[PDB]
Amino acid sequence: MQIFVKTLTGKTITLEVEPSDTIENVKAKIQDKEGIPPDQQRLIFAGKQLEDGRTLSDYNIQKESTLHLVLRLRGC
Amino acid sequence: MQIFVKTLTGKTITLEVEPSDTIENVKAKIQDKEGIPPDQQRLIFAGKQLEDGRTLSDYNIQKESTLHLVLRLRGC
Amino acid sequence: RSRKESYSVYVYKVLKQVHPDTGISSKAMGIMNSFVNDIFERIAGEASRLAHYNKRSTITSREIQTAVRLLLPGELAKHAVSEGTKAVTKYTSA
Amino acid sequence: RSRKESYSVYVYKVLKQVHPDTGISSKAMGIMNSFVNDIFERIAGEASRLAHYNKRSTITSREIQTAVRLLLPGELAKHAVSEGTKAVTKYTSA
Amino acid sequence: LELRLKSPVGAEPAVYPWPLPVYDKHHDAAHEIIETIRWVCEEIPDLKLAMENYVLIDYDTKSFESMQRLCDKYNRAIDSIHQLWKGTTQPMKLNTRPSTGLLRHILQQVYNHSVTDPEKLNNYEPFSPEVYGETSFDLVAQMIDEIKMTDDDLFVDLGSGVGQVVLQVAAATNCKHHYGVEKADIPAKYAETMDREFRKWMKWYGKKHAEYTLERGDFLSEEWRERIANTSVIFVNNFAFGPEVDHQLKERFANMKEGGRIVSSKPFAPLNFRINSRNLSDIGTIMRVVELSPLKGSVSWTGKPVSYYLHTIDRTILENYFSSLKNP
Amino acid sequence: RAKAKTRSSRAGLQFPVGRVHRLLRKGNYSERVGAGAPVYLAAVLEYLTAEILELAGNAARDNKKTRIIPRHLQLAIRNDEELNKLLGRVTIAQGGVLPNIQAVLLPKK
Amino acid sequence: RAKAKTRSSRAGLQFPVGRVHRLLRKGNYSERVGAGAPVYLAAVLEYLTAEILELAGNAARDNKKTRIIPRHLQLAIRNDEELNKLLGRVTIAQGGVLPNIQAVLLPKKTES
Amino acid sequence: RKVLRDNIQGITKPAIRRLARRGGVKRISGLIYEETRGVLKVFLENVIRDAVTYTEHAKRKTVTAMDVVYALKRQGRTLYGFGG
Amino acid sequence: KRHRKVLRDNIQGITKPAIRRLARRGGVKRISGLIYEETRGVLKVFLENVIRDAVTYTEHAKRKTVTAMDVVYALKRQGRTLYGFGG
Amino acid sequence: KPHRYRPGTVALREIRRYQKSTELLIRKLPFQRLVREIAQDFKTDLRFQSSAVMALQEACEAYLVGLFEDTNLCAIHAKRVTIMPKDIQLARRIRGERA
Amino acid sequence: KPHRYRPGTVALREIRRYQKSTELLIRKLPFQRLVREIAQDFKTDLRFQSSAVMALQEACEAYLVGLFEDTNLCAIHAKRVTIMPKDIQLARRIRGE
DNA sequence: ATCGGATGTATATATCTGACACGTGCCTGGAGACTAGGGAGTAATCCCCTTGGCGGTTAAAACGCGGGGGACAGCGCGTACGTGCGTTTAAGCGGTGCTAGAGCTGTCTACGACCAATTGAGCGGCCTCGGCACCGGGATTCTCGA
DNA sequence: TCGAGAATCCCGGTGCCGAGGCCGCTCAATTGGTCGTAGACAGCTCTAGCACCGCTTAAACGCACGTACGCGCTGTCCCCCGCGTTTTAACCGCCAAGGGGATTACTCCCTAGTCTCCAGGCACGTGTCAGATATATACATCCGAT
Repeated sequence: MQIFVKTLTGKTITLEVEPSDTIENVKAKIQDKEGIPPDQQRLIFAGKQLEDGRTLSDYNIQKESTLHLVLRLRGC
Repeated sequence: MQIFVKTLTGKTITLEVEPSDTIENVKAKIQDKEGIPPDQQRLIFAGKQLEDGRTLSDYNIQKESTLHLVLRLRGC
Repeated sequence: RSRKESYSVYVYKVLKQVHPDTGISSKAMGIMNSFVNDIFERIAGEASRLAHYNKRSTITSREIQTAVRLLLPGELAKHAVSEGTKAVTKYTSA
Repeated sequence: RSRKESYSVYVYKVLKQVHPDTGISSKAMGIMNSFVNDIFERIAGEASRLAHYNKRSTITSREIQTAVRLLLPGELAKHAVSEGTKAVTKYTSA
Repeated sequence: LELRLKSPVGAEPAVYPWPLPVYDKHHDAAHEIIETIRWVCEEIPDLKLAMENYVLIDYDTKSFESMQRLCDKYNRAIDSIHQLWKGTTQPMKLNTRPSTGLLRHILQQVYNHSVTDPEKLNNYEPFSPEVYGETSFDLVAQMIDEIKMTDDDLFVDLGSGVGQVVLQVAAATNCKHHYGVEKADIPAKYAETMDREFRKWMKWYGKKHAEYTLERGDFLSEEWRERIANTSVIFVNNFAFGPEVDHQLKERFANMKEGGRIVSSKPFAPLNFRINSRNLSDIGTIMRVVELSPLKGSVSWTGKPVSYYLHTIDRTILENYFSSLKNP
Repeated sequence: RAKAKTRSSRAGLQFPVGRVHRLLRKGNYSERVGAGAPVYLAAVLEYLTAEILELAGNAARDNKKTRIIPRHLQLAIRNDEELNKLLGRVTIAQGGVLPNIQAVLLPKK
Repeated sequence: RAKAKTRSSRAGLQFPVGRVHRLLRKGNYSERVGAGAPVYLAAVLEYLTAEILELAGNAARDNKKTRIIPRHLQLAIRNDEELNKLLGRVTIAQGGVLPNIQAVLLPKKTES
Repeated sequence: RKVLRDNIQGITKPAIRRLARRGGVKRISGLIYEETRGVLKVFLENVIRDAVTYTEHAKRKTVTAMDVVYALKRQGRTLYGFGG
Repeated sequence: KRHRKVLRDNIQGITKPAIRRLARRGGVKRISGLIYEETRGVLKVFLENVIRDAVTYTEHAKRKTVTAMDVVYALKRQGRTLYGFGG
Repeated sequence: KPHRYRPGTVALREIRRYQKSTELLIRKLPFQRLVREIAQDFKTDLRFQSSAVMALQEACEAYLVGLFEDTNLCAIHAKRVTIMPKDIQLARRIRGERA
Repeated sequence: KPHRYRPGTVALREIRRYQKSTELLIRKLPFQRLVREIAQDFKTDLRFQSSAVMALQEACEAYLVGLFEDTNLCAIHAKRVTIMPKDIQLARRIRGE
């Protein structure tokens, strides 16, 4: 199915997803397709701060829907 | 009754005793009559090293008998 | 993750009780982060070599008072002992 | 009585293994009595502030070797490490 | 043979007993006599014309034969001024204020004739509220010229010693009263003995002193604490009273009111304590610092002058800064 | 198990009395640490860090910056000659020196 | 379990290796102390004290006495730059100084 | 290996001149520009040799930031403001 | 109490030949005239930072004698170690 | 005709101008090269985490300023103004580091 | 006709005479009175076990003698010989007191 | 450069007496043997940090140069400081009483170490934003030429 | 001794990006327990500090000259500051690659904490020798005079 990834500067990228795979896998594909670090990104949709071990369907975001992208400083 | 107190330098002093009193009391009288310290003196009779809490009759030394006097360094 | 801890939150609370308007840049907090952990080295490090000269085994609330009047000079002495003794008198009645 | 102990018996045994004829006045033994208890303060006092910077809890037979090459300068360094390492190699085969 | 110092006004002349009691090599009953004639000739100019006759110059204090001729003309010249004031010449007023150099002429002949051992009044140990150092005369002459005390002020010294700080401050200007206390016996036995002579000696010059009350009153008692609150100018001697004394002394200073002065040795604050919350022990939330004059004749233990610190107590500095954080 | 109470609040202080009490048992400064001790140690750090910052910002107020840069510390610590003798070997990073010209180096008319 | 092999004998040294191992635990230098360490520490006190005593004993045979007076221990520290930095902040009691005059204060022979 | 040699010309002739102005001097004579490099090379022999010896003991192979403060302290020149 | 201890003339102990005897050990040659009123000011300072801790150490054990074992423990934390007295 | 100043007044600007700023005055990258070659004759590979090589630059100005502050007092004491090679060695020795 | 040494070469025997000896230079009893009148300022009564006064004397030499070996160097520095009041005030200052 | 006359300094013999160097019976801290625990070592992975690389820019560095002033070398000049000596004044040895105070020895209540339950202050991590960095005016404020 | 030529603070704009403010947490941290080892302390002992006397002399105190030695100054030259023009590297982003950082279990080998057996270091006393003392020779050194 389809996903929208909204950036906070006003841009979206449309991507090929499976809801059965984890969101860590699609954020790895976000790394391979844009270069955003896995530690640095965080994706939210309607007050729902995602976790990497969970999948897309586990937080009930459907087809042709958008995840909002915001960044945090990585640290160690 | 009578007691003899032999010194190791060859002198004896004859004293008025009770066998019922402790030997700590008669060694206190030895302090008052000669000046020998209570910690420093030790009195032996035929291989019997005396103890202060015991009396004269408890170690079976009779009338007109002699206790041998020898000295040890006091310390602390 | 493993966390790590400093003194930087508490020193900022002190600053409101002197100038309640100003601020401190994050570069300068590292001085005060490295300033308390030098005096606290000296003071408690001085009581430890003081428990031997009386041959005890308990650093109590008195050998801090002896070491304070040694390390700090005479001018800041006569206010420092007051600022602790006033505090402990609150702590006993508690 | 309570006894008290020093180092004065052992330092005299050292003197036979250098000049087997001489002697030391009793006034000068107090220097060597107060000389070993100043170095031994510094050396073991240096390993204790070295166990924290690697955050361990056991002063072993290696942090003495680190502190010796710090306190003593370079000339007496390169003989001191030999004189201990030769000794420990005797102590393992024992 | 007794020596008599007559009074110039005609009230309670001096009766020194015989023989002369010797205390030390610098202040006796004879060394105060050479400074006695010099001060009655300053106030009354006619007496210097009569003292030059039948009086030799080479006299000293170790010779009574050179002393009897000094008191022979002195006993003669006082009867010549009593027959002169009853005629057409007006006498001296009994209400004037002397200079600061004649004020030391009081505390020589009041002090030395009252105590037989001044070094026994030097009984002091540190870390105790009883150390009375070398607070001389000229430390006290400055404390009147800085601020002028009127008749609603007060002057209490919990710890006056002999009270010589009170015998001068109650001799330059006035208050409601003046006071000075000391608890233990011999540091107050030579304080009430001062009260047997300053009530006599100030009237010998003809000058009026301000009112005081030296006694043996308790310095840590409850009732005198609100008298410090009733006192404007505080003089407590915190030279070396101690850290265990200064805060309970600051438990006395708390109940006071505005405009009051604290004359004290130590700086109660480092000269810039503003309204912000750093006061739980000191009293300097309601005062600022004012230095007194540094000393030049009295030496300390180290070799530095002993300066005192006036503090004009102001709760005006309280109320004018609660609302500075709210505007606008 | 009544209502909780922190040990710093009974002191009326700001520095952590609890954290310091964890430090003296982990420095091997002795075998046992008394109960009344780390109250007293936490008081003297309150006073001795109040003397810096009250003397810091006053020197910052004269230079018209509402923050405190490390330039504003070095010009404050070496002012009181009492505080100078305690930190006589510390060189502050980015510190600089005090304004200072010797007497001969002034020009002479 | 025969008899009495002390650790100095099992090493080949002179300073008491058992005594040092007590004087670490009762000084609070750490929590757990090593076992091989005070063998090593007893060598460094040996090699140092063998270095000092040899030096003064050399000078003591030239001042023609045969004891070692604390004046002589002063003369065998300030005259060896291996050691003077190690004890540069020490004031030996009854010490004395080194024979030392500066240059210009020597009497100039202007026309001798 | 890049054989380093003749690197003491980093501390150059104006750089000593600018450092002297902080100390408040007015006229520098011509011979100081040799002598300062003699002093400055001596001072860095001591610090780095203590700094290496700590990070030799920890058996890691990078000189940390704390391995200068923890060697400057024992010389008697502590240095605040580096995570101390 | 009654023993008088106002012995304030006590700076004369470090007297004019004694200081002249002192600086010869350092090896100077000609001593100027104004040093005597300055070196006496030096010595009274350095004693005033040694006793003022030596009392503080011997006050701590609650006894009334600065013992000879406590002068050494005050000179150490200033940087002048002193051997030769069992320290 | 372009007006030269009198000598000794360019400097008295720079004493008024360097004593007010807090910047470090030695070049950064040539100072890194001096540190590595003295580090070269131990351990043969020293990585030098970049905060530390900056941190070591603070301890030269902690030492060269403190030397030039006091060697100036050595020169002014003898009525001269120019510092000299016989002004460092006197000021280094009394400090007690030349043994 | 009386034997008068030229000035300068009398002291140069004393430098040979005092740098060999380890006698305590200052008199014992005048120094022993001085210690009590400094304890007088901030303690009530002290007793001073007598080996401490033999110990405190030792640190009134190694502070004085170590000064005079250093204050001589600055006097040579200005092409002079006699040490001065403004030499101590320099030589104390670089030491950092 | 040659001396004679005057200090002092080492070399010298001879002698005493306080302090070392061996001797000894001795209580206790060494050592041996032992098990029961947890620290440190050995292995192995993952992502920040250093390293070498490369154009461009330009502030900074050498480099010749052309004057003045400061190091400095010489010298007269009057003074403070050393030599030496003739009265003086406590320091130094030693003897004698007093005793407050140091060092133990037990008998001892008050205490902090210790363990394991139930929370809140610290802690990250975002963050909107406003002191603090910048250029072009703008004064005073300066100095070397007469 | 005044009129131009600079560095200079002051005023305003105008950008950015570091602090102050916000939460939702994993956890030290209190609370509430008590067990055992200290330090508190009352006797009590007595060794060492204080004070005081007198006696003896070797160290401290002012004349009395004198000469070296600090100190101004003067004159000479000469080595370093002040600016110019040329000219080499520091510098900033941007570039990409690898070694060694920290963490993560996982054993397993160690060092406390024990018991008993005793030789080591003490505290003893103890007749003797290097070493201080002291009277004498000696050469080593200064210095008036030549």
